[PDB]
Amino acid sequence: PFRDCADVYQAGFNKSGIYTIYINNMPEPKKVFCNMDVNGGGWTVIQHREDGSLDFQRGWKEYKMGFGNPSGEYWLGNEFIFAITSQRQYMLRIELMDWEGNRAYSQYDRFHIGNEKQNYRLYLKGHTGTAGKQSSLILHGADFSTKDADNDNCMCKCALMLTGGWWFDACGPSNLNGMFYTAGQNHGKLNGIKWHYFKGPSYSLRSTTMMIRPLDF
Amino acid sequence: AMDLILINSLPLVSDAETSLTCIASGWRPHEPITIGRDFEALMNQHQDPLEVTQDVTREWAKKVVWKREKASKINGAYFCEGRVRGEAIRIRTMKMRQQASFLPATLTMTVDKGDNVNISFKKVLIKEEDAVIYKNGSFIHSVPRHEVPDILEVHLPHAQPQDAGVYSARYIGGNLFTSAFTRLIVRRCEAQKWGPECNHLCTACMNNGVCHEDTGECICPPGFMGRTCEKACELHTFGRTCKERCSGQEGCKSYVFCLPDPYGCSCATGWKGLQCNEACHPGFYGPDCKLRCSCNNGEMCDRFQGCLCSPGWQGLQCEREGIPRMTPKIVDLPDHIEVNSGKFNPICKASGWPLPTNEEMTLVKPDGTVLHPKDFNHTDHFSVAIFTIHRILPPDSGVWVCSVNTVAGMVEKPFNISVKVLPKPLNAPNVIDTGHNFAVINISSEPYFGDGPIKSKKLLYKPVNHYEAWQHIQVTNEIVTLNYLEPRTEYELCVQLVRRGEGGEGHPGPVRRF
Repeated sequence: PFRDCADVYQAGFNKSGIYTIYINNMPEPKKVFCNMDVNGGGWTVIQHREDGSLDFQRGWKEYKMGFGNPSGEYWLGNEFIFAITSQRQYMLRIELMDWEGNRAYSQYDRFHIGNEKQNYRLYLKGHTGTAGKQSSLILHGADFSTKDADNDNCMCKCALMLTGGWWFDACGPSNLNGMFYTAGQNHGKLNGIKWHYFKGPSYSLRSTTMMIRPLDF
Repeated sequence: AMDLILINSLPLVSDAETSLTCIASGWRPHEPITIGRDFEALMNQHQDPLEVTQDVTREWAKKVVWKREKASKINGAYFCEGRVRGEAIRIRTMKMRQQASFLPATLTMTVDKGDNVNISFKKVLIKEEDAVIYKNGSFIHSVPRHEVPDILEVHLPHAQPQDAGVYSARYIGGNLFTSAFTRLIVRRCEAQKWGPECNHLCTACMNNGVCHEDTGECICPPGFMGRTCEKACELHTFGRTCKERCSGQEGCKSYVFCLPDPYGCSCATGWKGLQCNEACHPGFYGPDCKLRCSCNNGEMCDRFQGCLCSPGWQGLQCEREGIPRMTPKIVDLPDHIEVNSGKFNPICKASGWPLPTNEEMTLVKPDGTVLHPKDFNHTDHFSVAIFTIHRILPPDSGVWVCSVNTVAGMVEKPFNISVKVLPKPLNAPNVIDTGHNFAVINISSEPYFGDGPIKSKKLLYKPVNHYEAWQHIQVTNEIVTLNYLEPRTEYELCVQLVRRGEGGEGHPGPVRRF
């Protein structure tokens, strides 16, 4: 009765596609997207952006359970991403691309997030990867914010400034859940889909994809 | 054609008052001075009908005083228009919380297409949010909370001309008004290049002058003039031709000046700082004190003017001997004019040792067009310039001015021109007596179609075949004997004015035979 994409790859499936993962003390599964090529495969995708079909400007309840389709653009859900990183200890990679056709990735050794009474608080560690020297996500953490949750360590309202939902410090150096900007607008836009230490604050990237698999692989 | 100065009585608002005075050097009448908020260069300003009162320390100026404490919704950018003949002109400044969170370290920058520029702000009121950078009130980028530098920089290399305007800087969770403002001016062409394509060169303007990219002439810093801005204008004087006075007993230690767009804004020459409050460190002299004294043989340095050459030496750095160059003066111009309506050849005469060349001499139609010399006489002293108008009519009745602008100064002098219309009589002449060999006639011409004083009356006559006429007339009713026998004759009345165009058509006319 398997619970992520790393298990799907253990069980001999070496292809990327839609699969269905069931979660511990979660009655009732979730279709997800498993990436089996990168590095060594066994990756479990928590969000995919590539075109802007999907609207990321949503509320808690919506960001809690996740939305979009595992096929195209999506978000897994926090009470899922939480329910998945309490089972063990997970690593995190993040797959970027700008409009000039340029991959990049940040990658983190430890990754875990607390619960709903803990505001899905961010706990990362060990930032490696080509997306800048420094971490464009804040590692020590502050709480998760959406349009109806001023949880940021900021005094303003960082949801309703950068659009959607993310880990907002005093508005951190990243927002992969922001505003999708098409080719050409993608220069000098602020509430965009951004990552500071890679392409610059005023960029809106092209194709983000955040993913996890456990350490032990 | 227009001398428009924007005075900012300190662009940093505290609890006290600040004031914007827009001064025009013009005369008869006074083209309506606009002063409004500058909604384009910094969008999302809050709209407020600002009161433009009139200023009375000067000839013509309108001023906007917000009173102490009511300095509320004054954050933003501002402007004043002055205009000319279909042509506009506007000067742009800013006003901001003295507090705020930052300090632009300069209100305007004058930089040339393709220069590396470092648009800065000093960090003042440190808070635990991020820093942010806003041009045209459109977003750019920012600075994460913990790595907030001490001098918030913005680097723009090879700046393009569509890449300028007003820049902001605030602590993210804030007003589009708690910000701090700096203006960036990029001209079409590189320094010392001007023209409609960048294929000409500027009058090289010393003393920090700025070379207009449309005219190749220089917009000079306040207290300097010439075409090359080299002229040591008098103490506590400013403008195009330095006829204006700083009010304040210590001169201009708090007047932030602002100039036609290709320049930007700056202190009076003698004052360092954001508020011009700061005296200039010795050996420096220009506007903002941005000019360093390279006096060759060690002549004193003046925070206001520059090098104070020993008698018999003149020059930027006392680097030249020669006769002490004298600034031009417009000579043998009278106060009043009155010319009659037609072709017209007006004549400017100007003394001075830089001894004008027709490049440097112009005339200004009351509407405000520049007329250039169609020819040039000269002499030993006084260059002499002559101009031409097609037909001058009575609507050009007003003030015109001689503009002389040499390298060691600019002068202007005016003259009220009252164009008068030609006579032409109203009625026909009426015939008194006929006969075999003569006729007698009432010259009409007391009802006359124009104006003026009538100085000669000439009698016109013909048969039906050719033309002739004449007889300069000395009594209203007239007797032409020595006539044929039976011809048809045609008689016309023709009046005359004061010199030049004084002929002026006839119409009238009857006919007879014997």
